[PDB]
Amino acid sequence: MKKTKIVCTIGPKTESEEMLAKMLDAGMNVMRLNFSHGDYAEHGQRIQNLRNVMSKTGKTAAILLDTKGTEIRTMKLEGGNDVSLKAGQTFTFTTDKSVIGNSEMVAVTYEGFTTDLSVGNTVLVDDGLIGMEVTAIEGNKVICKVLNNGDLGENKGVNLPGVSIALPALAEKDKQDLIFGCEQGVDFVAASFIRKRSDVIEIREHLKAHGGENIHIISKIENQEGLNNFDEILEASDGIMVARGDLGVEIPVEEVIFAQKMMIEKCIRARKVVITATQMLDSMIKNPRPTRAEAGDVANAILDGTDAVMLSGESAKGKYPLEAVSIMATICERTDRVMNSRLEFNNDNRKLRITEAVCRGAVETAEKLDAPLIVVATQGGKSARAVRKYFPDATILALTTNEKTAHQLVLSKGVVPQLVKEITSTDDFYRLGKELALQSGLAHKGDVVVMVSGALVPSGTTNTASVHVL
Amino acid sequence: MKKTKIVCTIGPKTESEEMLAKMLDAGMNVMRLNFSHGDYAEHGQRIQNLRNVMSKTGKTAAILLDTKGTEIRTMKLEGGNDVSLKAGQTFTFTTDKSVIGNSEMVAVTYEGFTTDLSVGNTVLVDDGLIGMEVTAIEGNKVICKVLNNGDLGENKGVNLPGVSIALPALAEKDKQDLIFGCEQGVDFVAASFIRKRSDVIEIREHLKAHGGENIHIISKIENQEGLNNFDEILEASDGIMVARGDLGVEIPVEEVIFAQKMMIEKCIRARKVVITATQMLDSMIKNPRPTRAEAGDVANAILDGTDAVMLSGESAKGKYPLEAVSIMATICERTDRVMNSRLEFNNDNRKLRITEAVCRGAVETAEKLDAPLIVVATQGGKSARAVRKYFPDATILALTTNEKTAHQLVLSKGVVPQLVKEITSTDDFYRLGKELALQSGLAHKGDVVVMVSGALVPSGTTNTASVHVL
Amino acid sequence: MKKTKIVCTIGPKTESEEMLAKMLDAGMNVMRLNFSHGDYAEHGQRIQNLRNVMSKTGKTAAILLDTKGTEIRTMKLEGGNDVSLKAGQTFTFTTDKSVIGNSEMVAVTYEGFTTDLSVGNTVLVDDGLIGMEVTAIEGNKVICKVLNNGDLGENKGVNLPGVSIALPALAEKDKQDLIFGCEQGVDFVAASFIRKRSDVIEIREHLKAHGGENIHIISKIENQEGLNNFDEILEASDGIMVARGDLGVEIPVEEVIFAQKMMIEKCIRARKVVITATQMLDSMIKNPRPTRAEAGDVANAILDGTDAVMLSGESAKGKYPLEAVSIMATICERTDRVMNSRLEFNRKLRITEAVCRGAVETAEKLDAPLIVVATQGGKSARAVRKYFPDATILALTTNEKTAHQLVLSKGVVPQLVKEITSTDDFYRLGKELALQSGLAHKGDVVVMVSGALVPSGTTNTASVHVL
Amino acid sequence: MKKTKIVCTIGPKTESEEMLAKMLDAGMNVMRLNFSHGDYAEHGQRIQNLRNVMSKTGKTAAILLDTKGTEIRTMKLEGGNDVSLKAGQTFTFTTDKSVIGNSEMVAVTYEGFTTDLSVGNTVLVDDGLIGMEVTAIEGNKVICKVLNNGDLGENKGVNLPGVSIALPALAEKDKQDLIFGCEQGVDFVAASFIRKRSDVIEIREHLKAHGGENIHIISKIENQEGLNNFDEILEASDGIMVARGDLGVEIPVEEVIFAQKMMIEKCIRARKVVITATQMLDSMIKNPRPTRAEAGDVANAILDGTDAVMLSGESAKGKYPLEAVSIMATICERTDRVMNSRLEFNRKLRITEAVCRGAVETAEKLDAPLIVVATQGGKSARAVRKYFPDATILALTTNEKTAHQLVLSKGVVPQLVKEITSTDDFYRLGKELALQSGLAHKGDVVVMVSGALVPSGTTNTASVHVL
Repeated sequence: MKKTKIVCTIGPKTESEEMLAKMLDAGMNVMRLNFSHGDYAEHGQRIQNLRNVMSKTGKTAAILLDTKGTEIRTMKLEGGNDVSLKAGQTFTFTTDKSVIGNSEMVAVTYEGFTTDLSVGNTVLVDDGLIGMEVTAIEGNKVICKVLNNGDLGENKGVNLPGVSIALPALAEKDKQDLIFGCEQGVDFVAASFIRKRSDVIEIREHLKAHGGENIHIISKIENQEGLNNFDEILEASDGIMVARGDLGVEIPVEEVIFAQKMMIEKCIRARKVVITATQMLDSMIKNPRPTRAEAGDVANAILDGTDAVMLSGESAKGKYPLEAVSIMATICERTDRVMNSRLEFNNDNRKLRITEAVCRGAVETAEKLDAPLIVVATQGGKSARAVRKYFPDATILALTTNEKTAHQLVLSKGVVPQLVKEITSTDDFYRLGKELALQSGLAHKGDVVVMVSGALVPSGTTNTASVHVL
Repeated sequence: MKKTKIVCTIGPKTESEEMLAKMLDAGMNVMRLNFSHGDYAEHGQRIQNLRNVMSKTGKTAAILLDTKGTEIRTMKLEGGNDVSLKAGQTFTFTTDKSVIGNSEMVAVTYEGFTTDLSVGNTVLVDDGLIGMEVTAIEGNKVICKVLNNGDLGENKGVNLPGVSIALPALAEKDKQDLIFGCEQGVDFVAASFIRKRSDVIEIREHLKAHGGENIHIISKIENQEGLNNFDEILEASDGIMVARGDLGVEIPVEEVIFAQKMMIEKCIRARKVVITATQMLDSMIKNPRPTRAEAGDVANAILDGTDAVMLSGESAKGKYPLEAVSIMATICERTDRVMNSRLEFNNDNRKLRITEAVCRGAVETAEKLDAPLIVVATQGGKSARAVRKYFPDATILALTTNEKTAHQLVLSKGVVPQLVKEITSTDDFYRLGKELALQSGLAHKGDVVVMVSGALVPSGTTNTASVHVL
Repeated sequence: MKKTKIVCTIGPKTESEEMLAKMLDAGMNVMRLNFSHGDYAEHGQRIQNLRNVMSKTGKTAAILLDTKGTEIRTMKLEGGNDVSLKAGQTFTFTTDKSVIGNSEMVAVTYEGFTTDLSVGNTVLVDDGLIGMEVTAIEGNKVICKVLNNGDLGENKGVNLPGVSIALPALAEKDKQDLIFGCEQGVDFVAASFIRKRSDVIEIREHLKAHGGENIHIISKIENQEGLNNFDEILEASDGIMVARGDLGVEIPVEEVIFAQKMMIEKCIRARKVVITATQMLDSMIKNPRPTRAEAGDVANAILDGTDAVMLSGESAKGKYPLEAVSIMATICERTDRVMNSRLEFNRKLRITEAVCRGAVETAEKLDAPLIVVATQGGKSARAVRKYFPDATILALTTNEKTAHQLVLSKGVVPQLVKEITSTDDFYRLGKELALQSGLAHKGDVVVMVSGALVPSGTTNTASVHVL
Repeated sequence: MKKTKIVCTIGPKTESEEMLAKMLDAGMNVMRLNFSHGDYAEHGQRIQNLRNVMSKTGKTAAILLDTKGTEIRTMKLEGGNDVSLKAGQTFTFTTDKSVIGNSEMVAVTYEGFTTDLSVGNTVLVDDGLIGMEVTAIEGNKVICKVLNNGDLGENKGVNLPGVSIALPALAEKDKQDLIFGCEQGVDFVAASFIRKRSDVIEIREHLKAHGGENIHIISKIENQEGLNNFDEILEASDGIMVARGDLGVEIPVEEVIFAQKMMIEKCIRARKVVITATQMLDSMIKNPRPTRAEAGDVANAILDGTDAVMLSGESAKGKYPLEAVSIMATICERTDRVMNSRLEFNRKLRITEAVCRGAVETAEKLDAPLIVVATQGGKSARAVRKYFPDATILALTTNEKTAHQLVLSKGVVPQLVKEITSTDDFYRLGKELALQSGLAHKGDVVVMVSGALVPSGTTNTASVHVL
């Protein structure tokens, strides 16, 4: 079976209980709700449909709420008509949202546009189709010189590479959506356009105010500012979503693949989930099979070491959602099959030298004894994520009494969570883990299993490794 | 400077001496002539233009002739009009080339169509857009059942995965083109649609009949048959071109990226050049910059270990040839920069244990002494290709008296060839190599260089490694 | 503190309770009783004296009974006088024990002498001083030609290298001595002149028949036959004593140091205790300090990897017994100090080796001063010791015999405990006793090794705790 | 064939040409002349006899001159009679060489005795048999308290461990003996009782002043002061002789074996020859075979990595000189056989070490029986030997002094050649001589190491050839 996990964005074609059951059969592990669209009734109904399928089938899945976030965009044009911009011309942006634009000027949604920019900065419009350079800033207007020919339409994205943008983390709509997430008991929140660590902290404080302290925050890295502040963002987050397509608008095109590899590697070292997203199998919105290029790009993200890959439009609004999940699962299985363990220590936190020494040792022992299974006891999921860091060949069966942890571990590479009533002692954990190893069908009589847990320590440390024959 | 080499297909927009000089400045190393188009006068003029630029500037480059090759294609339709094929319908192919097709039947160019196929085989038309299954074969007709809906146009490619096709290696036009290559003294021949080792042997015998015995044959792997026979094809060839897009028509889409990685790895182990080709920066035929996906795919082929990457339409007929070469060179430099040496022995030929032990040792010694340069003496190029196998950080300065070898080494990763008058002894090689190391500007006073050669042995063995301070 | 263990042969000068207490303070770990001499009353009194000291002081030690065994020796000469043998002369051995010898003939103690020998075999007399070659065998006489000049005295050792000797494993005296060992509850039996596997099995069956099935057998390798059959002897034994001096009589002198190194390495690999013995500090029988050569020889046996070193006459009858133990302990501590772990890796014991090797590797990566093992039969403690950990091994057991036997294993500190009811209870108790032992302090890492939900004989669990 | 080299001290029983030829056949590589005894006529005749044998047979050997050096000794007693010293008594040393000693006072040979000592220092007499402590120093007398009982005889060694002795490096006799060494063109000088770096420099300057600048200096480490200054002594020397017996008198006995191991390892790392000496096979002065202990001690010094082992009285005056060399060669061959290469890696010599280490690694990956080196001063041959190659080193040189000196280096077979005009000529000639040597045959791989377009002192080229 595959180890890499699949996040599927759910929309009208895939929201039914029948479709969700088939999505899970095809390899879906996590349902993404994109709050860029839909009202609370639709999203609530999607949550309920998945939970009904989970209850009926006994399958497990996680729910991830994805925030709309905040960006800069152009606004309206005369008669809604495109205007042709000529390289070398003057063109002006204004913060006055009432102004209707034309070939000479257009309004933007961000009032700080004049504050954050400076003469000489470069302004990008419509996913970097049109580049301009600021030549003057006066009152509510940013005067620019156009660099390349291009056609301007309405409501196009604006990108400011090399500039810090003082946009708040959460709009009012994002705050209400987060409260909805806490009321619904979602497992993850993915935050769009995370630019700096204070953005993550301000989401964390909102969730803690509404009973979501146990919800994991996945920061979406989508622009140059987020990439520059990656290390502080990761430290403050529970995980990362690499949004390759958005990032490629703002950084040099030859850097994008190295930004992805660097972010994935740091997430693995931090024992924090990483999702690779955007431009995965987009061609399958319209086509029943993907391109060679798409399949290769996905497989290379898996070889980079991603925990999970994500479908967006392919599953939300596309014509071939089940085909997209099936082929994605096929790529996952084909690629996972040829990956090896990474038994280097990679330990940077002295406070976790014990956990890392024991978990690394447990994977090395599993591999030398051909153990098909590592059984972990976990309360918060740390021990399972600490084992996964070394990319074991063995499947990780994670036993927990914490329902939230069981759901969240669905996103971690090669982890099979199992909710259990209780574990009263180390010896009881061995007894139960051997029974459930056999019941899971992931191991059989005579197989070696390695069992990992914390003994006479509180949650957050793993200090014990034990080898059993089933 | 980059190490990965760039093959550029030259066409009307890039054939002038002025353009060729700018192509070389931008990072072009090898000129590809695609004999699918153009007459002998055009190709002869392109060869002469490059050689004039080489003589005037003293820059070096190689010339690669790419054969049209042999394939199966459909033919004409009624009124030249597309017909819509419906899944589950009957559809017939005929070998009678005079028949004009319609929604029920079409002719194919291959007379062996009825011989090589069998009931139950799958037939693919137009880069696998329409799939069919053979239901009967009678006389000159292959009767099929259509599997998916699709529109059929005229002159579309036919693919027969899981079938061996008895097509000759060379058409009559290919034979004349090869003779032209020998008369022009081209450095490489790239052979399209190589299916088995006998195809390579039959090209080798044609070249040896026209004074082209020293021309290197690059086999193009473009279909399932060539991939299945890869090992025998490589053994008979001097190098490989991985044509990813063509291969993806016939094998499962999740296998393509592993076919590429496997072929590249085997070429490296065999000390034979490998080119990664097709679907590289195709978007730049129309756009002045490539996509994130394209840049990532190219970089991953370099991290796989390709000697060279190839531009096709981007340089031959596209609107932004110099932009395409520039960004390709930028991706090469960015990616080469972070690759490490591969100091594993990987020696499978007992007849070359000495060459591999000395060359591997020389790279290890270069890396431990921070030598920026490995100077190799070579007659046929083997010693330079044997050093390159270990991906040295150092540049390889390859000294030779053989003009053909000097040109061919332009395609090998990280090799800078230099034609010299003579080398009369090992000590004379050290004297000259130190002078030329300094003259090349690749090393300076006080730098360590490692110098590799064959002493008291004939061509084809490398047995000596020597460490000098400039 | 040293890790290598010291075996001391106890005799008249070292048998008092006062002396035994000082021997233990000086570094004695195991008492050897040499049953070549002394009666049951003397040996019983030495056992009683040591157990009194152990009870009074709470110090621990092991008791090893060393059998006399059987050998071939010449017998009496006319008027007790030496005779000079001339190279090239005829000389005859007879099995008739009544014959009084002379320059032409002497009797031997072994009746099978005529049976086991053949024309052309080599006979060695008096630690190989006189060599001869068999030229004929007739009735009860082995007729020989003398090879080198020498003087023959009375009661000299006879060696037949390259010949198998059909001497029983145990003489009747050895059988009675082993029964005494069982009566006394000794921890080890060292069997002299082990020649082959059947010898070990005969001892194992004899001990089992007299309630000594838990007594460990240390096979003494002293001759060429024992060395040739080493692999099967080790497999049947619980440990080995390398008797270098005796072995040097029968094999080429340049081979002796490699026989020692080979036997030690194989004992380590088998997780079986090995003692290096004979010619250790012999000069200290008469001198208050040893020679340079003796100190180097002892240190090299430790660097070879021996669990223990052994004093013979130096401690049993010598004039400087306490000095000999003190300098031996000093050599042990100086040499143990600079030795490193050996972390290189029976399909039946792949689990035990994987866990114990991993435990030592983890201990060293975390600078753990202590590995705490739970053990019933001592296997788990011996499995950890195989990798020469820097850390001390605190071995917790409820088995009194095991606690004593682990005294001989390198770097092992045994501690008898009332019980261990669960894996978590083992961690609780092991951390308490780690602190109580003074071998580790608050904040130190300890690695704790045990068998969970498996019977004795397998070690499957490793756990890391901060004290 | 063995790789470890054998130094033999030549005396009356081994000085004849007939004996020397048999010594070389038995495995002697280097002749030691001990200038503690004998006059220039005797030593000159031994040199002449060896060079005659070398000329007649074509065998090669090196000549090492060993200086007497300077030490402190007691002097005469009244009537030549021993006196018994009682622990706790007063006992006085005087620098007045005319005083005849008794149970209360004795003279010493060293006039600086009162200068170098201080109240509280320790004085050792007769190989440390009698210890004393300085209680006062007045004029020409050092007043002491005796620590242990002992009998004092005449002319006994005095040791002052933990004190620096201001004895000159060379006595006047040593200076004349070194001039003799220069006259005779000896290959090595071994300097007794080297205490510090200035001693080595004084010898180096003395040899340079008498045409001996090409003579290699082997510093003898025999006491505590020399051992403390070892690093600077090695740096100034061409090699080291580890005199274990003498060193055992002044440092704690458990340290001697580690001083040996440390000095050998540092000599290897410095690419400088090391000799292990004293207490090697001493029992063979009287016996036709050595002891188990002696054989093991010699083998462990070889496993430590010594270039050479040395016979003293065993070859100079003993009753079994040929037997001693034969068994020593047997130990060498048996021990060298099982040793492995050490392929682990001065910024000025990074190139030489990278090429020579690589050459040994390549030789072993291709099963090359032979590494052929071109050398002027011997550095390149010694640089390859540092990695303990399995292959024999055939060292081609035009320097006669170098050819002789390489006889002392482990596993090196030197061969004098007329000339080497180029790198390609070196390969041509080396392949011919590889075949002629009988050390390699048609189809064998050889690795050939040399300096190309660099002066002496750097090795930069490695080349692989099939014979």
